[PDB]
Amino acid sequence: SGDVNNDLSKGFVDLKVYRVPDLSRPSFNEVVGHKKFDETASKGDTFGP
Repeated sequence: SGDVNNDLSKGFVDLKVYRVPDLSRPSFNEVVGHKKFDETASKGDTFGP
């Protein structure tokens, strides 16, 4: 979305990534509605260990 803002018929794909702190695995309700997706990911971003 940070590419196009002048045309309302271009379509886009926005990826907001939340990095789980440890190697833990929150299931779905410990993340969605509770955690905040502030970091932005895109095509090329290298992810953690």
